[PDB]
Amino acid sequence: KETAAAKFERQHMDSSTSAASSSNYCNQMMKSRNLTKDRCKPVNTFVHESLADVQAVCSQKNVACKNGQTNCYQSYSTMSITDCRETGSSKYPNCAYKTTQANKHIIVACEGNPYVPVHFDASV
Repeated sequence: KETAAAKFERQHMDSSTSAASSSNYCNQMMKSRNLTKDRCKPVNTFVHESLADVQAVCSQKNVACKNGQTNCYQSYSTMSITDCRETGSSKYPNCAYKTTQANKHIIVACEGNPYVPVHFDASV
């Protein structure tokens, strides 16, 4: 199995690099993280901050989740993130992505005991 928390780390945490290393980044990462195993996941965001920093967002600004739930939190500071988005040549099993770096606030849904990030909601 894999807990919601471990799953979030797998799909969204990349503390090794401070930014989107290169145009090749998303292609390597989406595959490496097993995000292109059952289909090409259309979009995915990686956060280049420490695990502790991202978990701390659960005690930050409480905001509404896109699905209407109220367990979402927005970071007070901007964080380094990389957006991975499908290219047109993208054809399963040959998934292709466009790597895009930016500094934005992240919004994550948190749950459990301890209270940790379980889902990436949005970035603003």
